[PDB]
Amino acid sequence: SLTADQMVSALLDAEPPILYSEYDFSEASMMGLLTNLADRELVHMINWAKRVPGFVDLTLHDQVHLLESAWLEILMIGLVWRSMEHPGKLLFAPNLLLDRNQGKSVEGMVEIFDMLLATSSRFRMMNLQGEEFVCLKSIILLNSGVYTFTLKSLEEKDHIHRVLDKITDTLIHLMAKAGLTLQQQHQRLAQLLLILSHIRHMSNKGMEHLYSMNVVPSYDLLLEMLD
Amino acid sequence: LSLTADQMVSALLDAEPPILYSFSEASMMGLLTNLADRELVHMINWAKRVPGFVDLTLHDQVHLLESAWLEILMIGLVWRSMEHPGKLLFAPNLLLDRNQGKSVEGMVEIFDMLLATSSRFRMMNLQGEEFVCLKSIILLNSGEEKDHIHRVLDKITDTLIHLMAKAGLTLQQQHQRLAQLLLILSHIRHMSNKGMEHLYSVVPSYDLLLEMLD
Ligand SMILES: C[C@@H]1CCN(CCOc2ccc([C@@H]3c4ccc(O)cc4CC4(CC4)N3C(=O)c3ccccc3)cc2)C1
Ligand SMILES: C[C@@H]1CCN(CCOc2ccc([C@@H]3c4ccc(O)cc4CC4(CC4)N3C(=O)c3ccccc3)cc2)C1
Repeated sequence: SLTADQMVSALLDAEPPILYSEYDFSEASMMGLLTNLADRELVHMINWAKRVPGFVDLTLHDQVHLLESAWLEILMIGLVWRSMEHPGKLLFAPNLLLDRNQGKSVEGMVEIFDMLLATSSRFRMMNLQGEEFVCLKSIILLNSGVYTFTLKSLEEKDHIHRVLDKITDTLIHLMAKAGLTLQQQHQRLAQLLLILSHIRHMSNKGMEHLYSMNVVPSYDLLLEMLD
Repeated sequence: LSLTADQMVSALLDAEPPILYSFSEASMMGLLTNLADRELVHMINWAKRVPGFVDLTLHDQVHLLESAWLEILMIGLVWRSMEHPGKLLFAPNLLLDRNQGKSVEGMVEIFDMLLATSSRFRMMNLQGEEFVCLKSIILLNSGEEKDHIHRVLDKITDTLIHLMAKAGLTLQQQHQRLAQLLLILSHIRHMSNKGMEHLYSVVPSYDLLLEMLD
């Protein structure tokens, strides 16, 4: 029942803070820093999820399943957003800004590194606004695991698509409030959602890369933070 | 790119590839691998008729096909299997259900993902005009050159909106259904990645795709 501006305001206030890395740089300790960073970010990510409108209306089981499917996607689009204003670099933390040459120590790391840089350049070429970013991240949370889940499950898939419908209206309204014609509204909406296909592709490579090095957050852990 | 929305639909509808034709578990993957191998030629023939595709360089043409070939095979399978609930219609003489995929490690996980996609198509009542547009977007989005690809992608988006507006939908329903269609592409890319992993437990070579394009 939230208006478009009420949906934007709720998503902007639910935004998690930018976390930092340990202060006191070696390429040998890089992965320990990034693993520790992602671990701390996940706790704030679950707090943000529980404040995306309509997310806590679902059962905890489906809340867990949605985060199981989208947690790496959400970390990646967050990284890409933080790195948007720093070409050729990924801003994992304000005190942890890495270029492509430092991502060569691990085999297969640079392939995902270049993919993350390309998405960051894509966001840059579009002048993606923060209000559109929080909408795209909310879509990732609800859509990534809605096709891989009884009448209870049918009722909740219907609710997820209802919430996704409001986020779509919110994006359209944001593009209308900004002065875009109708053709530019539908075209930019399509442009944004098509990027989500590549973020999923990046997430699938990240998962594969992490398995070649306790990779996933467990069901009981995701449930413990959610509950 | 100068075509109208109605001319865009007609071009894609006539470019649709034909339905190819194809008992033990070991012979099952034999038939599936053989079927996909024969379908790739007709998929490339379909790609050449997607408006704006042949304006790309041959190098970029191949790269787009390398990137999208498994997604296009899957979304065409989901479209064929749409009115066969719980089953996957690989070929008219090759209709498989869930049980026939349990004998292979990691097959039922993907079989279920394809069936969930076909179930999503039924709930939305996807039309053939929308299907050929979703297939065209997969080809151009999966992989001067980037500017032209984005112009054709924006062209297919205009054609989709035109189809929904012609069907009497309000604008709210128009951009809602557009969003629902494009969010399925994320899951299709997911299935393609999971399918690639399962198949490697494959990829058409550059030279092979180039030969098929003349
Ligand atoms: C159960 C816990 C929860 C997951 N933990 C297990 C570790 O998973 C992780 C998850 C993420 C990252 C890291 C990281 C950190 C923060 C961020 O905002 C974003 C990212 C992004 C990224 C995946 C791309 N990453 C990379 O390093 C990396 C970048 C380029 C190419 C190769 C890799 C590290 C480890 C255990
Ligand atoms: C260069 C050549 C080009 C590809 N070749 C290498 C073989 O890759 C392939 C590609 C496709 C399939 C098959 C197939 C056939 C026709 C179709 O329309 C669709 C599909 C779909 C699919 C990938 C999902 N598949 C399945 O069986 C299968 C279904 C459920 C769960 C697990 C698997 C077989 C093998 C080499």
